[PDB]
Amino acid sequence: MTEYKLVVVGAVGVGKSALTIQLIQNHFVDEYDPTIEDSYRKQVVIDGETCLLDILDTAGQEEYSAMRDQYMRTGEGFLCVFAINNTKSFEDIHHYREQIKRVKDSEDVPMVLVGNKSDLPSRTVDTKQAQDLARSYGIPFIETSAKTRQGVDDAFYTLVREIRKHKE
Ligand SMILES: CN(C)C(=O)c1cc2cccc(F)c2o1
Repeated sequence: MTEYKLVVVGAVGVGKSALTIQLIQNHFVDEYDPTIEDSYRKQVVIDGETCLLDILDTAGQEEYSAMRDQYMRTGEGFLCVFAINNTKSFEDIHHYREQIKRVKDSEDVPMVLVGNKSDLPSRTVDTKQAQDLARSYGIPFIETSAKTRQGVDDAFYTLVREIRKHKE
């Protein structure tokens, strides 16, 4: 039962903890609440491998400046959660990558690209754009709706896979 450090990254309004609450107790909150530091643990069987998920929710606001390259190193897998509602959240992911790369001390890294708010008719960015960008970094793109839990399960298992494939 291995514990993988899973940390989510994104902006305010995307719903990073939405995926976690949907997995822990399986509940979706309507009233968006800005989270600062929350830890979620649950025993899940990954492809037959019973593991313990040690997920940590990070702040979506750029408050921490000279304090990010501290706990960001302990993070194993990062969840690039963006929203198709606003392209701003899409470009925000880029900054996180640049930061993560310096913290990982390597060019390559096992990560996944997930597009939230896929169930909303407010599509500012298209699938091809996300797929195109994902192909450059060699990361898989999965559509994820936190409103009805669409693609969340798939994305979760795919992420853990990338981590295990990276080592084994
Ligand atoms: C109960 N949890 C989540 C921890 O003690 C932990 C710490 C931590 C730091 C960076 C990234 C992570 F995923 C992390 O998990």
